[PDB]
Amino acid sequence: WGYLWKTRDRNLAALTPREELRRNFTHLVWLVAYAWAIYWGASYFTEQDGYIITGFAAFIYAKTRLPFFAKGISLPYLVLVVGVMGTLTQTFYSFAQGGLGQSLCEAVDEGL
Amino acid sequence: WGYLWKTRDRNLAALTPREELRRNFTHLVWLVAYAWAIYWGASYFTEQDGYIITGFAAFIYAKTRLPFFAKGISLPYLVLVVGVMGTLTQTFYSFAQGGLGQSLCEAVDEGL
Amino acid sequence: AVRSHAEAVQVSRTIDWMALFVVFFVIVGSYHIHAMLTMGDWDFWSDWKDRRLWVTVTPIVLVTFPAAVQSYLWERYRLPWGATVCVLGLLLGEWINRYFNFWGWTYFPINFVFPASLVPGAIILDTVLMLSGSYLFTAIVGAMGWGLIFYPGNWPIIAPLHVPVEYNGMLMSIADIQGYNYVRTDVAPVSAFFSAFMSILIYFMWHFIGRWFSNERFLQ
Amino acid sequence: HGEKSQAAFMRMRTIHWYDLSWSKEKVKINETVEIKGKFHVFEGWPETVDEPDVAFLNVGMPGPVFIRKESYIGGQLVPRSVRLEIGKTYDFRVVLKARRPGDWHVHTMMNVQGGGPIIGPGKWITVEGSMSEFRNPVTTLTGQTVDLENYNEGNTYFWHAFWFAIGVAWIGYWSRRPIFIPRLLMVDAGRADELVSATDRKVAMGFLAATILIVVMAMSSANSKYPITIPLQAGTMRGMKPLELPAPTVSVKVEDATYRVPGRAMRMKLTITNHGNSPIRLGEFYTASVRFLDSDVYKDTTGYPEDLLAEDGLSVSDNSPLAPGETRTVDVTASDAAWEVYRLSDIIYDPDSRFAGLLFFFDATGNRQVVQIDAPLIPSFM
Amino acid sequence: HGEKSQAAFMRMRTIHWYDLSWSKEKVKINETVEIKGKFHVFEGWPETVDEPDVAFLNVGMPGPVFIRKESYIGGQLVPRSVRLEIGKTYDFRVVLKARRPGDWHVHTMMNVQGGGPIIGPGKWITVEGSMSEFRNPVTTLTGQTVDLENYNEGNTYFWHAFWFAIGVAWIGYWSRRPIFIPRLLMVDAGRADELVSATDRKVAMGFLAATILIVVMAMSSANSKYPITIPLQAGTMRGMKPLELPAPTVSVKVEDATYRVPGRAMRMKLTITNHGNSPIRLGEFYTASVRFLDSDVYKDTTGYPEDLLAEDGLSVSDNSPLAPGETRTVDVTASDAAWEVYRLSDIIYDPDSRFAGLLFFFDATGNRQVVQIDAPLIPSFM
Ligand SMILES: [Cu+]
Ligand SMILES: [Cu+]
Ligand SMILES: [Cu+]
Ligand SMILES: [Cu+]
Ligand SMILES: [Cu+]
Ligand SMILES: [Cu+]
Ligand SMILES: [Cu+]
Ligand SMILES: [Cu+]
Ligand SMILES: [Cu+]
Ligand SMILES: [Cu+]
Repeated sequence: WGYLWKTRDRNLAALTPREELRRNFTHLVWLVAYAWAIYWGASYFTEQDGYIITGFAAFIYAKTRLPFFAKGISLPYLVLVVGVMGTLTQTFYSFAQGGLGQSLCEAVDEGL
Repeated sequence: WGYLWKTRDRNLAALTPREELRRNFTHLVWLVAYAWAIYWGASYFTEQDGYIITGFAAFIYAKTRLPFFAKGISLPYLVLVVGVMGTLTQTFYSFAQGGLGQSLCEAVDEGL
Repeated sequence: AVRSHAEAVQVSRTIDWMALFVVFFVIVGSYHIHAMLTMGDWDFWSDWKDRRLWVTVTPIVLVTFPAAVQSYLWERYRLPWGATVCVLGLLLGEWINRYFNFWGWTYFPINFVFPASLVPGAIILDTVLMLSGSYLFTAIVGAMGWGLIFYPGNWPIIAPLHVPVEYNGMLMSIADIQGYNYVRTDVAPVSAFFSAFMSILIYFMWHFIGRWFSNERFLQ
Repeated sequence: HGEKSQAAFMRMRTIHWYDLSWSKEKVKINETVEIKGKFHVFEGWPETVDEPDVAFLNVGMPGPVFIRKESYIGGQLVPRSVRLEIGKTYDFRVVLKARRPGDWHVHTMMNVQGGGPIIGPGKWITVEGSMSEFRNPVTTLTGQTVDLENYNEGNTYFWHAFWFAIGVAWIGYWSRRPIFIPRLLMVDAGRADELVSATDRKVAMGFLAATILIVVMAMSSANSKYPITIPLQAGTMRGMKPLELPAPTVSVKVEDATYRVPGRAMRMKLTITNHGNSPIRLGEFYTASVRFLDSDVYKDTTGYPEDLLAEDGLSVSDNSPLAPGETRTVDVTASDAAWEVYRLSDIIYDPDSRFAGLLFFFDATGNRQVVQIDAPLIPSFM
Repeated sequence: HGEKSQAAFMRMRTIHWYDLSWSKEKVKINETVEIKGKFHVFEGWPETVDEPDVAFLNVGMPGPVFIRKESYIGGQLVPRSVRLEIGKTYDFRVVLKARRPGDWHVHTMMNVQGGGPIIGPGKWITVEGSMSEFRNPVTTLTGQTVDLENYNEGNTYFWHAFWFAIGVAWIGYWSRRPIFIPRLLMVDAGRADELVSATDRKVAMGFLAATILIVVMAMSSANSKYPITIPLQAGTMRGMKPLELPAPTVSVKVEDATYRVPGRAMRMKLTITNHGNSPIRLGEFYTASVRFLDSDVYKDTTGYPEDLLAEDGLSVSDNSPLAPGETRTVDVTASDAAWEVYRLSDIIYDPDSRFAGLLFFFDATGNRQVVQIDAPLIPSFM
């Protein structure tokens, strides 16, 4: 969290859409890892009895490296990390900023 | 419900106020029958142990034959039929569309 | 964000394989904790799969996470498999737990520690929500068909374990001798109708719970 | 395993397991071992354990490494819960059949509904063989011999794999199209009602048709293949027969009982009165699975667990024979490493520092009196 | 009515009603019928029925077609709940007075607080007359004879009709004006505060004055007309006297009990030991209101209900006299249509397939032993 937090992008107001899409993909890889750790920590080892790191690091990466999440603390994405559908809706809307949503909205007549 | 539902008035946007008042009176007779069936089904025969048809048909008749109810599904009038004060407030405001509410608001100085 | 135009559907399909991973393995591990904490044991042993308590409390307690994932996905993406992915995740996550922890280390036999069957009720919920696009018709018809098909859908597995045996002078079933040997530390339609009636209320509450969890809001 | 973390006063004051036997200590696969004995339900039952009105005679083992063939309280088979009475002695027998090879620590225990497990003494029993040779045959009232190790296993596998395949086909019919965000963009920006075709509604009503149809035809086929079914048989059996015992001709009063903190011994002052017709000597003190014996009076020949057997752990200050009518006040020390190993010294952390136990008196012939003693236990630091 | 839908194992294993008498089977209005008998509370009481610590001796009838004059458990009047003990036999007597003409099916039952009703055998009793002749006089401690059929009836009618008329006058003062939607339109479009006059507030404070005034003057008049009143008398009476019985000189052990599915008979293997001083024979098996009798040993002369009386329903394979000290293992069949009519064959749907009952042994003189038997009941299909 130290190596992630202090390395926030300062001029986040003027970012390239391609490098923002690279960071969106990196944040989605972070969320995939958090989902895998949610599965492993809960669905296996509570029933052998029968991700705080990964989630707060993903929250830091979305808050720092990514626009659309720098609008303040996200409420479903806070509940997800201190407690995911609202998280994925916000992540998808973060993906739909550069071109993918005025470019993908022209592929709906050629590629569904 | 088949004979009521498919017989919806198509041009409900241009109705005569007199025929709309006739349909308002018919819907109120439907609601009177639903009240009588609510009384008979509940206040007598649960205590002998000590209206779904009529209510959904009245909901269909209000949704189809009547303006002021074609604004979508009415929430108190849905709770009344799948569960009446909000229903009667909406029914009274349905009555107060043609003249009765700019004509009845001039009878308040002659007939209270 | 992308240069080409056929690249744009190449990119999003990739997202289609990483979000389907983020949905699934979060609604596995949270549905599994809910199912274990709220039931208790209650599904680990075949001699606990009776006609009164099991048939009541299993489809009532387990309609919660389908009711809240379905309201998200159908409103938001028109994706009608909100209940099916929840029951398939719960079934996979507990079949792994029965095969690798119950039979794998404790050596309980797998015909004794199998889990319940949940897929027909979720397909009922999903097909009723997709065909009739309202949640009230789903919360009545599909949520009573969720709780009315549980014991008819589990009876092809449960029925051979109910065969009567005269065991040492007493009358047992095969599931009773299974629970006795393997050492650990008109009731059915009425229970099915009570579970079907309560599943309506639990679906109605958890629909709005998953609506509140479907919010996209920001803070200070 | 599991008994050393229980409270020491709860172990001393719930169930006293004595007269225990094990028919074998080394056994093969598909061979039986019998555990007989008596257990006494203590009269001063603790208020933090619920009363044994719903109790189950269980076996402690690390999973089914033996299968329980039979259990008897009295001489009556007890496959359900029982109601035991406080103050009564019962006679139990458990027949086990060996399933997994290894060396296993087998306990006799009692599961009480609002008090958890009461674990008795455990013996290491060695199972030799291979688990592949284990058979569990049973014969049903419909005239069919099945093997419970593999019965209804392929049927369970079939009916779970079938419905998992149907659910995967339902998800995969909808996951061959772009799943996320042409559809998120299509719902809010207008056209949410062209994301579902008429062919999609045909496939959904096909799924809804041949899910209910498959369920009702499968239920009909199960009812036709298994016409005779009974419910699951449950219910607490009250009417257990207690072991009817003669009243003891020895009366013991505990003046004071102390123990050093720290140490491995407890001490007692006892006033013993022989109301019998023969001279007695004290030969054993049993407190919580641990047997402290006097070597001059009593030797163990039932093969008791050696970690729980103090074969010279009872030191009586005057253990001459006690004549009939004679009274004697005497100092009795119970000293063994099992005081510290089994954490009976952890009664210093208990909110009730009282002990209970059994004393065993032996005549010159060999007739045995079982006296039940109970007193406050006072620690000693200085 | 109502007993055939209860569980058969619950009927067999809660209360055993025997020695039952009915003083009349045809009675007139204002005439009494007495029902005496004994009931035994079974030792293996089911866990799904709550224990009879709060029980009420009731009569099953379709409404008050008789009135209960008296009830006695032991010889002590029991108008409240009682505490019965498990294992005890009690002696009851119920005195009823005929109220409605017809032909009524009268049961003796026990209402247990957490277990509902336990219904005994019912007799058809015919009441002849007219209900107009029924009198129910009682004499109060204030020196007044009232008739409880019509006492306080006009007073109740007056005080409900009065307040209904006052409420109708309150609604009808406001329903002589246009009720709905001059007022709905008047509230939201401004003038909501001219819908209520000052005369309306005068009438409302008149109603609020002479409602409280009428209530307190009516309470004062009731306190002056009835100066002596007591609370309602309630409370569970513990201290019922059990019937003290001699121990039976016959011991019966049930080896196995079976019944065919489907069929109308159950079977038993019994080891019978005569510890008496006279030769016994088995004459009756009572299981759940049904009496299976052996005609050579016992004939019924108390007028038992014929739908529940198998007068030749007991088939003992060797029913010669059993000498004192002699033991005999014997096969006993209990066969009647009442097995299928009263749905005792519906123990196949029960989660506890065990039966209980009473056997009756008769000496050459006629001395009767009542032995209580209890065993698992195993169905037979093949
Ligand atoms: Cu589970
Ligand atoms: Cu599990
Ligand atoms: Cu004891
Ligand atoms: Cu003695
Ligand atoms: Cu002696
Ligand atoms: Cu001994
Ligand atoms: Cu009895
Ligand atoms: Cu006798
Ligand atoms: Cu006799
Ligand atoms: Cu008799």
